[PDB]
Amino acid sequence: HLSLLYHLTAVSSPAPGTPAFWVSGWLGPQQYLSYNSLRGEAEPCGAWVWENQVSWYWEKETTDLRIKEKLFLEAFKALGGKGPYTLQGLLGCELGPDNTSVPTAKFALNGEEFMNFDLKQGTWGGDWPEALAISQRWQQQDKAANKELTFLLFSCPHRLREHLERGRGNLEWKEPPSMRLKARPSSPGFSVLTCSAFSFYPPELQLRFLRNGLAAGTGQGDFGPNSDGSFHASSSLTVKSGDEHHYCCIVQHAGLAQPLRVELE
Amino acid sequence: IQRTPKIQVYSRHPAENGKSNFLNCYVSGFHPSDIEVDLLKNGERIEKVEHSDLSFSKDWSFYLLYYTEFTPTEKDEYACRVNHVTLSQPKIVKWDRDM
Repeated sequence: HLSLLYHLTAVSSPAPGTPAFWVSGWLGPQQYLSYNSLRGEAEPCGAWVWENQVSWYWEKETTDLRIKEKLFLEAFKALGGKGPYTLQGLLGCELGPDNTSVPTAKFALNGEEFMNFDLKQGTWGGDWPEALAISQRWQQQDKAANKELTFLLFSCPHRLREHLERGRGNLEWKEPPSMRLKARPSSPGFSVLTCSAFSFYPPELQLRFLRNGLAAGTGQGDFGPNSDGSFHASSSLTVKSGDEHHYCCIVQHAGLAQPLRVELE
Repeated sequence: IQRTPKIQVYSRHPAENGKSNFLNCYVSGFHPSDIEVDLLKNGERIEKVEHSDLSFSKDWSFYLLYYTEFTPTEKDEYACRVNHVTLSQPKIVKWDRDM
């Protein structure tokens, strides 16, 4: 089922005008929350701006993230030295098959996973000396472990359930992709065929090529977001010059009732 | 650790000459998070460019979307220019309208 996940980052020497600490919050693949240490306020994103919330919703998100801001910045002092450092955290929860919450609490230092929070013991830990140093500093801070436990075991699933109830339609959004299949010349004797899927949601999507109705492979491709949180994808196949018209592309996506055949332009 | 950015350039909607649209430059998979991105129109830096929040994927690598409103034409060429510490010089990726 659907995850609520906070992506937290601190940097020890932010570029001027940029935040030392910022957070994005995600309900599955769409962002609902933004926070940075320069504004110091948690804010809704996209359609979640229009969500009907409890009267204290966003002030409590702000309260929690200001606390995590202080912790992340304390982590650099525990390491000492010139740095620079990047500290990231992935904190959140998802509801499990029997309608209970499953927590996530992992951290990375300079792009490398190095620490987690153990919810059974209420302690941060990891193998590297940087993990031991930061964990000890956090562990020695009054109520820090307690607030981390509450955040993951109570606040997160409560928020997730509230958004499932108040924003169900936002989460069930199904926008089918606009499809195009086009060929361009390549090296001598070859063309590149590209099947492209525009402005769709959710991100799960399959593109396949057929040659005279027979399976011709997935091709090679990529995918990415648009500014509104919908998505874009393409996949490309190298084919012999003059043979392009024998090919089509098939797309599977939840916004369509059936797989859709896309013919060359 | 350092990771070099992957760069993708595509429009929000299928490109149609004379129809308003958005051009995206999606930069992902990079570390550390400091990155510089410009959209270019026939080589000239575009002034009115917005960007999403710097976020990161399950493998901790960062990603970012830059976008600008534009109206494609037959002859105008667009590109994305990216600088990052992993790059010995700025990388320029041309917009392929098919992509």
